[PDB]
Amino acid sequence: AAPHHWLLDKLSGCYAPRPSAGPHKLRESLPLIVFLRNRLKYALNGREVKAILMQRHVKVDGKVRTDTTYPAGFMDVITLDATNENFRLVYDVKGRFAVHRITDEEASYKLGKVKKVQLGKKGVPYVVTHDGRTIRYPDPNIKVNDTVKIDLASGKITDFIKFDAGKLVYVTGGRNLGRIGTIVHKERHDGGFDLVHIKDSLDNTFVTRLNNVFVIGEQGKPYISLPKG
Amino acid sequence: SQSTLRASKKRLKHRFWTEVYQGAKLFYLSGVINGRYPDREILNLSRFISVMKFRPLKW
Amino acid sequence: YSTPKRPYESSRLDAELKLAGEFGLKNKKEIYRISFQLSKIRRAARDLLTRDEKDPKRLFEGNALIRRLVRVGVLSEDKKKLDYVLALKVEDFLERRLQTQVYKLGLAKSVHHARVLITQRHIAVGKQIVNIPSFMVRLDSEKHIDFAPTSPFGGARPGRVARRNAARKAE
Amino acid sequence: GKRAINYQILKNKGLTPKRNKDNRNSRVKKRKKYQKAQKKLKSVRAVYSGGQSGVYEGEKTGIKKGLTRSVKFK
Amino acid sequence: AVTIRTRKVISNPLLARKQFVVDVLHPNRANVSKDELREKLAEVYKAEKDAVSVFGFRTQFGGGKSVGFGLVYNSVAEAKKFEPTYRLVRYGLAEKVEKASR
Amino acid sequence: NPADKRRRLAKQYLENLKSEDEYNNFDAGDLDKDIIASRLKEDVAEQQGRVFRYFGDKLLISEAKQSFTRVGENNLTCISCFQPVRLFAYTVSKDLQLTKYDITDFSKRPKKLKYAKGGAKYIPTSKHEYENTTEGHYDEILTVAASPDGKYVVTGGRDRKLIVWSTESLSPVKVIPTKDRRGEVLSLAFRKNSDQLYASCADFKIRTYSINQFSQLEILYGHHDIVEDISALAMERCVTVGARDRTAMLWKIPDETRLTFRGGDEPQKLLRRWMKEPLFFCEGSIDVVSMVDDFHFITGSDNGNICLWSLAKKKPIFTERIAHGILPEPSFNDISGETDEELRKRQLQGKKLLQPFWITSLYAIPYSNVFISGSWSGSLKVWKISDNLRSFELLGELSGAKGVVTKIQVVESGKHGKEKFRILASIAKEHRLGRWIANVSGARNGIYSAVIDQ
RNA sequence: UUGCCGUUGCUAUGGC
RNA sequence: GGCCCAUUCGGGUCUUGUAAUUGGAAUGAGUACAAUGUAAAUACCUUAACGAGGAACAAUUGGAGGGCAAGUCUGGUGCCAG
Repeated sequence: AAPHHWLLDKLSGCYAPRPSAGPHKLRESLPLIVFLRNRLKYALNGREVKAILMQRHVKVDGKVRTDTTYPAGFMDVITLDATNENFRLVYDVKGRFAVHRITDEEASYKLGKVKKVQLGKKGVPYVVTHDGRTIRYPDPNIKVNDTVKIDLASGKITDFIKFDAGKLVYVTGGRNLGRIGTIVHKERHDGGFDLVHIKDSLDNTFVTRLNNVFVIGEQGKPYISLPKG
Repeated sequence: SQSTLRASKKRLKHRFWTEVYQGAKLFYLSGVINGRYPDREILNLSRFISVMKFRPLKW
Repeated sequence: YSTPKRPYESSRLDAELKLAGEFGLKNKKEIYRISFQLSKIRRAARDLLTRDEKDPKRLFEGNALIRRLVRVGVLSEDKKKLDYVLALKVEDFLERRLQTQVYKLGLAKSVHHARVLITQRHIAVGKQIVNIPSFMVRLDSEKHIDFAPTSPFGGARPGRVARRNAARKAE
Repeated sequence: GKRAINYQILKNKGLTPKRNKDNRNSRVKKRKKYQKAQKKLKSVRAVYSGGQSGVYEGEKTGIKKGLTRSVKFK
Repeated sequence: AVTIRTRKVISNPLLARKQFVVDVLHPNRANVSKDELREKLAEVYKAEKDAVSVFGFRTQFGGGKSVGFGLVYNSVAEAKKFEPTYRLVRYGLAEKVEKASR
Repeated sequence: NPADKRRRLAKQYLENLKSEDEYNNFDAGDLDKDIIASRLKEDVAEQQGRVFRYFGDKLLISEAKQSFTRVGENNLTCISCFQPVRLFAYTVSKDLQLTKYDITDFSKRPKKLKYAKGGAKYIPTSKHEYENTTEGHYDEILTVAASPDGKYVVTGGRDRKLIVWSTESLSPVKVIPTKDRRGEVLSLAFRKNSDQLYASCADFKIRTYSINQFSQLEILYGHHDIVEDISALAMERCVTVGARDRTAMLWKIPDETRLTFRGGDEPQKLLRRWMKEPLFFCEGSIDVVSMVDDFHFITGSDNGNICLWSLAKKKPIFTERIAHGILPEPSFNDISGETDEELRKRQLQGKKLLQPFWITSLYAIPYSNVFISGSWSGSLKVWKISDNLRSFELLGELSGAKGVVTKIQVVESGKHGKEKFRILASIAKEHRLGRWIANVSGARNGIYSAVIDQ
């Protein structure tokens, strides 16, 4: 009854935890019970993960948010107070949620793909992201599928990454879900299979969608740290 | 010993089945509680008495 | 298991008489069980012979079959050919059981003394006390069949008959 | 005052023939019909008992000079 | 004489706890004798005898070894907070009965 | 070609199993287990320690100060030593005596301190295998082992007992019998920096104990002849060798599992390998071990082989065929009984009955680059293992030890770059298990100490 | 420097 | 004296029998201390104490053949046949 992304062992139970509503969707997130209890194993059961949630160790996106099924989606920096645990969780190359450990100056921010820019009411420019941070007043040159950098103390955009040909992009969606390498090709079609294409070890080619891909930095310099093997 | 409860249960059922037809009803009553038997057991005992389908004798 | 084709011919009756008497068996079901699975084994090895050399099935399943037959211990280390699996037979299989092996190693005086030692738990291969007589010891567990350390024929405290006789003679 | 039942009403082994202690165990019966069989085998064949035990005392049972117990061909 | 072996000792700061697997060794004894095992565990680790706990005991065939799950706390009060109520009924001090109706 | 088809089909099989280096190469389960690895405790006992003391060619060899302190005990059998983090040593003999030495006076011969001699007084009054709880040895003490902390020495032999003596007084604190009739102990080894003893008993059994709790941990089974030698390091692994089954096993003792390593040298293929252009042959019995580090060990055989084995290869990595020579052939005045030298020479059959010396002692200094081999060739040999860990090589010899070497081990001194060691070797005129040894060529029952430097 | 015994050194060896 | 073959006469073979006495060992079903397990309890696992001579702590089912009475019945060319 589980998805593939959670890295959930089959010998666990019968009812799978539906995440509650929140920032991200159901299909692109993992809740805190499947995060803490059975992935990096700070708990043994739902009772004691509710106990540490009542103790309020979790500090995801700089706020506490004491809830069992809180849908932590892409790169919400899970922060735990004891042993200064800073966790940025991204996608691995085979579809799961690889939770990388980072440090404090990297967990002081996150980034987010812009979805739409609106002239909503009363002359106010407007920007949303995958956690829905409706932050005030970016520059006019925010296209769709660019990348804002959230402040995580206040909410303001601090840095901006422009989407164009020659940018380091992350793909979350479809049969390319979780690949990095961002350059063999660029092809913007007019309604589907439109993208920037991603290399491999032998620099192979790949096809995805615009909304299923979003930028993380430059060719060699992302200010996100990434795990390795 | 619920083990010996089950063992003597089966042995009484088989010895009763050699004296009555093979497939008569042996009923099991538990301990007496407040002067008389448990009313669940007496309820389905009366359920067994209520369907018995008597056959006519000769004398 | 399964019953044989003609189960009551006189050769079969004298066969089962010799087998049960020479190996201390209780009934026909021991012979019939071990012969049923031996029938499966060499009915498979017959097909492995009816296919040809350099067949993948023959190469891999043949050396797999003779190596796990050698490790059960019914086949010696040097005959690593597949026709010896056809030459294999039923008392080669029930010489490997623990009752036969306890008697042959000499912890018992007969196969019946071996059967009652095993069922009275004085015999342990390796770490665990084995207590059923038809156990099919392997070529590595062949040399650790010894008396259990929980038993008076090992080194343990003597049983109830010996200690009650000692107490009554102390009275 | 408890008129307990007894063994013949309890086990109900009504009117059986006299049976065998060796039949009460399936293993001991085949132990003792194999000992009987391999005592009969000494009658039909001549069984190799294990060779010369001590000093060769003699044939201990007789030598027949007329009997030849050998299989002639065709 | 019982014998004790801790293995795979990790620390849980979120639950203020230190947990491990417990190979308990009793040649020619019956089994683990869990209160005596909590005594032996509380003296091989530091004092906290009402904050050390074991729950998952499986003895292998033929006796001798048994694998259990050991978790030891500092601060007996937060051990009472974090442990479940049935294990507190089993070992420590808590006793609240359920209302018997229907 | 059938083996070629087997190799080819196995290669295709493994390729198909793979079917069912990029810039991003991170795996979620591996990094999660590495987070648990960062969370855990006890990076102390379980170091998979490699060879960190590379000093084989460094120290001197040829001018050791060799003192052969002869002692009056028939057939010394074992040697146990001790260093804290004054040093004591222990010897034991076939005359049922344990003897404590001080050894810390490094530039001179060791000093006797205390006897502890069992005898016929300690035979039990029962002949019953579980009331073997006497306080002394009545038969043939074979092995001593000092504690890594030094509270106790623990010894045992053919009287199927483990007597644990205190250090400061040589008194029997506790007796633990091995509870069966053939339970003679043959080798003892503490795991390093601990209180856990691994005894190897001739029931094809390995017993383990905690000495300061007077308890037995685990009995572990699985050799096929008598477990003639044992060896351990700081890890809870152990390495035993049974004699004639020609296999050496190593035991994950908590898991109670093992890795077996058989021998497998054949004079047919070996003489063909020489025939491509010679007195070397097959194997009798693997006899002695010492675990050099937590990935390699070395075995001493019965045909004079010394072999070097890894943790990742069944067959051995390196051999050294003749390690102490071949024995002097029996004389023509002691073979035949004819009159003429021609027939008494014909009764030698040429070279067919020359038998090699068998290595009866082997000691690898733990995690170091150098080990020491000993037999009754009169000369101990010192070998260093090459830094790529796929070979060893004879450095030098220590030729002041006339007799069988029933035990070798070393005693350390000096700091990280300047070091000096005294190699103790128990010397007898008779093998430590049975007699079997003729042509006692100037042997004496002593302690061969050598002081090696630099 | 030892179970005796010999050379001993004023310490090393060799016969049981 | 037992056993085996054979239509017959007979032949072949060999330590074989006996409600004969007797001896100390073994333990398992059962009875049961517990502890473990588990929300709790059952069960599995581990386990001290007792537990065999008709070891009566009393397994069956089916087959082949006799032999006996101051006995009974039938036939008929005594004493027989059935």
